Amino acid sequence: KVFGRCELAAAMKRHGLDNYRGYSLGNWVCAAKFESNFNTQATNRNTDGSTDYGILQINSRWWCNDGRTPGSRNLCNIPCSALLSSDITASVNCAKKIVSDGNGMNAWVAWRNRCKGTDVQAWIRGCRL
Ligand SMILES: [Cl-]
Ligand SMILES: [Cl-]
Ligand SMILES: [Cl-]
Ligand SMILES: [Cl-]
Ligand SMILES: [Cl-]
Ligand SMILES: [Cl-]
Ligand SMILES: [Cl-]
Ligand SMILES: [Cl-]
Ligand code: NA
Repeated sequence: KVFGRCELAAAMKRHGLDNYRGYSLGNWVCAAKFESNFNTQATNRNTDGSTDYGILQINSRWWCNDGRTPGSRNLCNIPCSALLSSDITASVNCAKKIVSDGNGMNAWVAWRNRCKGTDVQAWIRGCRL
């Protein structure tokens, strides 16, 4: 599923991501925009052979099991395929664990390079929330 901007803002908020670990809703929408372009089915291979899955491009190196990432963990206790669902529950639950791991949203390199410090509220501008 390819979410609209406000549609995703609403789903993230409904699933309790808004201000989770002190990160306003705009941060999470901005991250999803640059990680996946709001596409739940997005997958991208890393140079190290791990893969990033879903709206927030959760990495198989630590967080989910895809069966082809030697040496990795599955700290979210899910198949990476669960992270591609039209329903964002698995992605949100797993993102809450990631953002709690110590480095906040810096875990998402695209968030650090493209969202951090910017006017992230623009991402939820005009949304009925
Ligand atoms: Cl957009
Ligand atoms: Cl915001
Ligand atoms: Cl694996
Ligand atoms: Cl393969
Ligand atoms: Cl594990
Ligand atoms: Cl699995
Ligand atoms: Cl959803
Ligand atoms: Cl933080
Ligand atoms: Na893994």
